[PDB]
Amino acid sequence: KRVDFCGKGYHLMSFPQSAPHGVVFLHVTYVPAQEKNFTTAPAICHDGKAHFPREGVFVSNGTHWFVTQRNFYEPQIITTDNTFVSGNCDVVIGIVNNTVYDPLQPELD
Amino acid sequence: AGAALQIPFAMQMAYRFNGIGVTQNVLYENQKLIANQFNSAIGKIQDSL
Ligand SMILES: *[C@@H]1O[C@H](CO)[C@@H](O[C@@H]2O[C@H](CO)[C@@H](O)[C@H](O)[C@H]2NC(C)=O)[C@H](O)[C@H]1NC(C)=O
Ligand SMILES: *[C@@H]1O[C@H](CO)[C@@H](O[C@@H]2O[C@H](CO)[C@@H](O)[C@H](O)[C@H]2NC(C)=O)[C@H](O)[C@H]1NC(C)=O
Ligand SMILES: *[C@@H]1O[C@H](CO)[C@@H](O[C@@H]2O[C@H](CO)[C@@H](O)[C@H](O)[C@H]2NC(C)=O)[C@H](O)[C@H]1NC(C)=O
Ligand SMILES: *[C@@H]1O[C@H](CO)[C@@H](O[C@@H]2O[C@H](CO)[C@@H](O)[C@H](O)[C@H]2NC(C)=O)[C@H](O)[C@H]1NC(C)=O
Ligand SMILES: *[C@@H]1O[C@H](CO)[C@@H](O)[C@H](O)[C@H]1NC(C)=O
Repeated sequence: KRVDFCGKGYHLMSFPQSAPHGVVFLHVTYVPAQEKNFTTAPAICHDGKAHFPREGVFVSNGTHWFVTQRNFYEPQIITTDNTFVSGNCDVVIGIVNNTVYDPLQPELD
Repeated sequence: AGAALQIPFAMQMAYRFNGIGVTQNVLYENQKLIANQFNSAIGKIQDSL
């Protein structure tokens, strides 16, 4: 996890080869590509409660809000298993209104 | 690690709080105090210099 100790990018793995009086390291790394821009927010307010992502960031495609993982764009809908709650929505700078979906009660019809 | 991708600075500070074991609500609920403390700490360096 040391930055730039094993090449440029996120180190995946490395292979050694012998040279005359030396060694050659072939570093395999992961390099992110083809980014898009989005709107973002730190928390989400629902029922007077602030919701934070467990892992990921809240992003908006223009009209809807999703959670994604931070390094590869893979959007999902914001549920109570995606997030955790802390406090009320009066203290966070930049909080946004949206609905956080519960699975249990629409299972219970 | 590649191309520069923008992110707002308080959200970068929250990632970094996660990287030491503190949840990020602890940053967002203290943002103003944390920024005051950083500013006083930076203002103390030029005084010693
Ligand atoms: C943002 O993504 C959503 C996808 O959830 C698009 O909204 C539509 O949402 C309904 C119900 O959620 C789906 O049945 C549709 O298939 C979605 N797409 C369309 C084209 O109707 C929404 O269009 C996206 N917004 C932008 C600006 O890209
Ligand atoms: C990001 O910065 C913009 C300014 O560029 C902020 O927008 C202003 O919001 C205030 C309310 O606090 C309004 O009174 C101003 O009229 C807005 N200005 C513009 C140019 O839109 C925005 O609130 C900031 N975002 C956050 C999360 O603080
Ligand atoms: C997000 O939703 C909340 C919930 O209603 C909004 O809070 C209201 O804000 C208006 C204007 O600031 C007040 O007149 C109401 O009294 C508030 N309602 C409650 C129940 O407190 C909040 O304004 C919404 N945020 C945005 C940006 O529209
Ligand atoms: C955590 O520590 C900080 C000290 O940096 C406290 O904030 C200070 O509180 C004193 C009260 O004695 C104020 O006079 C200062 O102005 C505060 N500093 C800043 C930068 O706001 C804070 O109260 C402490 N929190 C708790 C829960 O004890
Ligand atoms: C994102 O938008 C900015 C302008 O706000 C633009 O300069 C940048 O090239 C865009 N990047 C992508 C991936 O769309």
